[PDB]
Amino acid sequence: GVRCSLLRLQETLSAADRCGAALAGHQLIRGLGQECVLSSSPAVLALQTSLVFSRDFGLLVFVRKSLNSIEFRECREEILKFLCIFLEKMGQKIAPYSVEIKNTCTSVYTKDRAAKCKIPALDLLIKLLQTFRSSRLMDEFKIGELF
Amino acid sequence: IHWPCRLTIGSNLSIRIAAYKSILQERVKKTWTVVDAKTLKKEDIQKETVYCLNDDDETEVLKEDIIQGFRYGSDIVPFSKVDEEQMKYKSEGKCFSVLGFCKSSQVQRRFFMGNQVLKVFAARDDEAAAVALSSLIHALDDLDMVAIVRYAYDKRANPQVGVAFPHIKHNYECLVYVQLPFMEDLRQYMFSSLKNSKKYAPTEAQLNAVDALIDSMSLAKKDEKTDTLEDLFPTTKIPNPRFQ
Amino acid sequence: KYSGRDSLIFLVDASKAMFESQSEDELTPFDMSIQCIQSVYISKIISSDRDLLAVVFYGTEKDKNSVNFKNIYVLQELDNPGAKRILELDQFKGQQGQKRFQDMMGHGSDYSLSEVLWVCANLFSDVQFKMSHKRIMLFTNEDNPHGNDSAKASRARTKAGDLRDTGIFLDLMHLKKPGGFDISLFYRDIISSKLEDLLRKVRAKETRKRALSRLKLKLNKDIVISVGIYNLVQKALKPPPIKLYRETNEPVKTKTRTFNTSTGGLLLPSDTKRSQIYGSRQIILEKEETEELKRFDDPGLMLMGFKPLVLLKKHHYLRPSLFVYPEESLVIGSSTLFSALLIKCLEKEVAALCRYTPRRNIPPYFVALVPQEEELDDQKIQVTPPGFQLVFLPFADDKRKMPFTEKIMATPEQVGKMKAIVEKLRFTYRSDSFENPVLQQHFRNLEALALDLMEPEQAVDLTLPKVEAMNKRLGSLVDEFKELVYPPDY
DNA sequence: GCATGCTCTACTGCTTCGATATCG
DNA sequence: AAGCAGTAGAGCA
DNA sequence: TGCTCTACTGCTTCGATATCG
DNA sequence: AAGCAGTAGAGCATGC
Repeated sequence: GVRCSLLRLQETLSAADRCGAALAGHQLIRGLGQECVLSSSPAVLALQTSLVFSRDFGLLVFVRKSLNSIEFRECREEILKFLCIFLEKMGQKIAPYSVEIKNTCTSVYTKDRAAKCKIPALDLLIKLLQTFRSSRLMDEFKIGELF
Repeated sequence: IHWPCRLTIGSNLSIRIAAYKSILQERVKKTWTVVDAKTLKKEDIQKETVYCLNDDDETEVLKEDIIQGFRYGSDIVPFSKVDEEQMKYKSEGKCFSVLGFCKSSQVQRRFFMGNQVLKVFAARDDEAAAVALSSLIHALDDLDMVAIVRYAYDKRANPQVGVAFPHIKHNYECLVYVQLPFMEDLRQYMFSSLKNSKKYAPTEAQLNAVDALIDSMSLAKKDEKTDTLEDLFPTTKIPNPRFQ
Repeated sequence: KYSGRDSLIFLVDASKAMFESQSEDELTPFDMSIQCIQSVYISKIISSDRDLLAVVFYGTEKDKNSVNFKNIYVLQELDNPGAKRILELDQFKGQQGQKRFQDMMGHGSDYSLSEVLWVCANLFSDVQFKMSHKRIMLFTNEDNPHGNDSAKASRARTKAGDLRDTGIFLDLMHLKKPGGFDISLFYRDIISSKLEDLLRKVRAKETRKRALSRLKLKLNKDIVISVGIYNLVQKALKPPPIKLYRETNEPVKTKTRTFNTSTGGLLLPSDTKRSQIYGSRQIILEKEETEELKRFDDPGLMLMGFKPLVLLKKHHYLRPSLFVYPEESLVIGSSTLFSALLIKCLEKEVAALCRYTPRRNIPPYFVALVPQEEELDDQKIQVTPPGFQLVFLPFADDKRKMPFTEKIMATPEQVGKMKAIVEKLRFTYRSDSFENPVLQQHFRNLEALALDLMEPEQAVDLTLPKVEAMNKRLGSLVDEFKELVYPPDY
């Protein structure tokens, strides 16, 4: 039933009235958090993690877009503290979608101002690097620049 | 340090006047110097600022991109530097004019607002000008008539109006100048008074208790049958503990 | 409420007659109303720039709102004052502005009723902040909009009763159709002319009420009284100079560091100490020791006995005097003792002496606490606060000394002539009104680039005296007042 | 008698604005 | 970072 | 030889900088 | 200083 609210959230933001987009985004992200964790059939869980992860549309590009604002704080905060329950509904099968989340959280930290949302970016990075241990999967992340 | 100027009343009452400074909030004259660990030195430390446009992923800029923008309501406007160098404000050099005088003693005790107080005193070199000011103040001293002087120091300085109190004493005859507020520095708001109270009335035994308090906690004493006041504890000669 | 705000709906009449020139050739009341609106926004853009404003025209042909009723059209939503909103409101002047209003809406219809009060109420019923004042300044002329049917007037006064149920206060600005009090019609069971004040007495001010400190005073060691220490001569100046990136109209938000021990790298603030240098010997400290040596007492006020009001001369001051007052927030029932001590201080003229440490870590300063009592009459003339005032005293190196070796006499003839001069130049001092030259020319200079009218309006100086108006007030006694007893003659 | 389902209000912490010491 | 008047070293003499 | 400039100079003013309640 | 929210040590009802 999803991707309706995804494209609704994607398209409702471009115009004015930047409190209406906030309340609609709160309602629809609550809808996604209700209607994606409830499902349990594993191929359909793969369908959901292939539905919310697209290179053109989705949550990563939607949180990439409206960061040059101040009104999209509650929805972005709900997204960034929802992804640390989505990294624990699933596991190391997300590993070919990892470096984009790392760059997302890194720019969201070094770009924003308020620590109502700056800390959960470090929460996602401190969950992710705790998970994906010292292996081949530590050579993508340039630790020599992160340090 | 000696300060010379020329006082004017009206069109041409230009009297050359000397002046000195008085009570001022004294400050220290030594700078704390930054020293890194392991070196016990300073010159091997570069402390600097970097001009870094963040807004985004950072693009580090130089100093010649800077418009000194100001706030206006819900936007930010230019006119950085040379525009305000054009339309700045001037007041044509030093000035010690008199606006007028006031016989009312309605300049109260609580509007003085000054970081320094001045003594306009005299002049030097065959001081007929200063005996003219002595005549001026020996006229002004009899009644509650004060002067409202407009003072500035140079063209860099700002203009300020203020009170010129008389001061007739034994050896010196002074006029003492203090600043004054503009009607942008006042603020006045409503308070709940306490005289007409329904809960906060104190009773008479408590009134006599605080009367005994203010009796038995005093510091001034009168004697020697002339009733000039003897008071100890002069908080004008006691040194300040900080620099000590 | 402290961070609470006040709204303002400006309701403008345009049905038939206010657009008329009153068969005159001076000015129309419509453009007079637009003069008043643009002046109150050009005042509150810098005076009180967080109030909530709105402007609504009623009676016209079109209608755009959120409820879709006839003859009601708004242009602004309840918001902060926006310079773009006043750069679109300034175009409605002159004949071409009247033409612009006429070709974007026109005017004239069977105009509104109770429903414009309804759209005011639903304009108020939507904004989620805190409200303290809610006033409607209506701009209309006529005194019977119910000139044909009584049900209109009955439902209008019932709707005004329901708006005064929640208490929304409306008080119009009546235009000058007779120039005053002649048309005293039945517009009186709704509400509970003067416009030059709104035109120019609001130039540049600020409004705030905080507390600045909430300390305690100790008499012996065990008499604790909770006081608040307000400031009443704020010593204001200009808003801060923001830095701006050149082309894309953005801030910079610069950084800073310290490094370079001739090796390069980066050094943290943990390895940093402070020092002082005399010639060769340098005394080294840590920053904890540097901030430690300015520690002498706790935060508070300390009683040190009493004094009579005769020795503390008004020659002595070093600080803008503050004001102190008791509050029943920390210690319960201390205003009772404060009211008793106030009564006996005003009955026995005595004033206290104290030692002051305002913040949590500061060297002390000796203060003196002086009593003060209110003044009042029937017009709620509250002009003086009931409480205590704090005069600040110098200690040791402030009172310097002059060379002291000058004393000459004078002769009593000039006292009466100087009395004549001071009585020529006599005036009661003030009650207000000595506004700031630099700040006034600065805010008008900012206004000139804000609204781009033509140019900097030359803000008139007021600190200068009127030299001709004291020349002719004086007369031709200047030369005799020079050389009556002291001729220079080179 | 030990490990969970379920409320709970005091504590602390960040933001907003305003005020004061500081090197130059 | 900016100015204003005092106060010992050159230049024409 | 005294006056007249002349680079310095103590000392002051806001001004941007930093701290805190 | 005002104020604004949200965590969280601290208890009650319940299962194996």
